[PDB]
Amino acid sequence: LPPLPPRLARPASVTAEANAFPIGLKDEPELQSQSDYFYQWLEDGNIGIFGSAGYGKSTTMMTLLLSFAGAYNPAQLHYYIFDFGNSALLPLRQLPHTADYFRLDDEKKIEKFIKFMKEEMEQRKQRFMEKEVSTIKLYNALSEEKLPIIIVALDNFDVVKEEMPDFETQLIQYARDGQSLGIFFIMTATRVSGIRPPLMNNLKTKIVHYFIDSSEKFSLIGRTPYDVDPIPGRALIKKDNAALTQIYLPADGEDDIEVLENVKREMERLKEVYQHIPKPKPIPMLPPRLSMSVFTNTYVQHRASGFIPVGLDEQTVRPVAINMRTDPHCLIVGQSRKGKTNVVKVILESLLVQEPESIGLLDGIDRGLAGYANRDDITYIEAKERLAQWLNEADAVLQQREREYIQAVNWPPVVFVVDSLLRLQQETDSIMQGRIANMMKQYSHLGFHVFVAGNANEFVKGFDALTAELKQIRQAILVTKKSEQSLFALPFTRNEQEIEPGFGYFVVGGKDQKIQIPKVE
Ligand SMILES: Nc1ncnc2c1ncn2[C@@H]1O[C@H](COP(=O)(O)OP(=O)(O)OP(=O)(O)O)[C@@H](O)[C@H]1O
Ligand SMILES: Nc1ncnc2c1ncn2[C@@H]1O[C@H](COP(=O)(O)OP(=O)(O)OP(=O)(O)O)[C@@H](O)[C@H]1O
Ligand SMILES: [Mg+2]
Repeated sequence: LPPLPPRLARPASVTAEANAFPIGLKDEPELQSQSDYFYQWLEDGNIGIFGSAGYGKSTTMMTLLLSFAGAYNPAQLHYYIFDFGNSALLPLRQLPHTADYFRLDDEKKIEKFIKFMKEEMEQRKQRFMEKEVSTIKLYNALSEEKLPIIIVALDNFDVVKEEMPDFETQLIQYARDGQSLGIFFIMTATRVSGIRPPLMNNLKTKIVHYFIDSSEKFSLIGRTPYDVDPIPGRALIKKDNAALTQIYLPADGEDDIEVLENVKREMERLKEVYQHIPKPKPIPMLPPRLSMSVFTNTYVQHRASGFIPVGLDEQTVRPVAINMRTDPHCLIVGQSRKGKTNVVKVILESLLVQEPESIGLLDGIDRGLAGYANRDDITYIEAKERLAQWLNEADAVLQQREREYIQAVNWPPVVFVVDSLLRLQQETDSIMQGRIANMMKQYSHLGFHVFVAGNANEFVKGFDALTAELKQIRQAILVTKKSEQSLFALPFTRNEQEIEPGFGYFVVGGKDQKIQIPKVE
């Protein structure tokens, strides 16, 4: 009955850790008056915002998230924003509470969010079982280290309804089994046609703005005595009953820009208040680019001997390393212009800092490792007689080590690096290829390591002893598809992506892992 104004600004956030938020001015016919509509924290559950274009769906979302942010710090509240419209939730990306920001085409990013949520819900259910509780409200009441509330904010659900099936199933899980774990879901939507019942029924609070066709309103909420006028912000908010309400604006302002300017100021203020509070981490993602300098410093946390860091795990964004103690040898398998020489550089850079006794470097055709020559540990090999000298010199040391081993108790690395296997078998005979193969099965435990790079066909072409010995090596770095090499039997599909310089596969023990290889320069 009482006339509702067209524009109202929300009250100032003046209650730390509030349990109720004024989101709009509602008509209360039972009193024939007006008062704030208070959304109950946790209890009122997930929020579904509906209405036609231009009637305040995204505006309501902004008022909610900014209100919650004023009461809780980024350690208590985490935002995951899915902006599947026209960047309506883009400003909120600067909120300290915003853990990550997702877009409609962020396919890799979204799939990793799903992985995180599945694990996070698992961990939370396991933390509850220890405290013998079933609610985060109970857990955070009996715990020293409290769990942060997670909110999945999704704008424009219309694109999920059709274009993204696998992602919708997860959203249904979040809405159905999320409240108890501390995970809540707020979403806007225009067309309510294909919103499944297990999602709609888990949207306890429904904020329904004006619809051009009254049919959609009847689908969301039941029959009502009152209807909403075509006024932006005007809505029927149903939880138990529908209350005619004018939703509050995100901030003060006589027009849109003035409001948006004040919103930006408020977010700067929250940034000042919560400055001493740690902000949530984003979903573990691989960097756009990766240099050896960056990889060595900010990623390699542990620099232990006998371990060779070769790249970043795609899934965990953590460095995978070669265990020289359990896998003394390694193959660099790849294709034309894929990253073979660069991987060799990574191994060499990982060496030279572990105090090797000697490093025999047999460069390839292009001479792309001539810069590593003349170093105080590297024996750059060009000629055939020079190679024979290094092998026989390595033979002497490894033989004495065998005599030092028999004498005393149960080694600094003696390393033989081959940038090109094709070039090796082009400047040597099948007899010397047997000598190298012999040293591998005789001195492997005495600190002798080999690293041979080359294209996939180079490892399967030969019938010689060296080829036979190399195809028994279980550890490898693949700068090629798993479906384009005959050395290792690895699971794959036709839909596996193509490899490009900067990526590859870390292979050991019959298992593999997509890795990001740093660029050495
Ligand atoms: N609670 C409100 N009070 C006053 N005006 C509002 C309110 N909500 C929205 N408006 C007005 O409506 C305009 C657009 O609203 P909004 O973009 O939030 O609707 P929408 O449904 O999210 O739009 P679309 O979905 O078509 O992108 C704003 O410029 C604003 O002036
Ligand atoms: N890890 C990497 N990240 C980014 N770019 C790379 C990486 N590795 C190689 N490249 C680029 O690939 C190009 C070819 O170098 P690369 O050593 O990878 O080829 P290759 O494996 O030696 O091929 P071939 O042995 O057939 O000559 C170089 O210009 C280099 O810039
Ligand atoms: Mg090369």
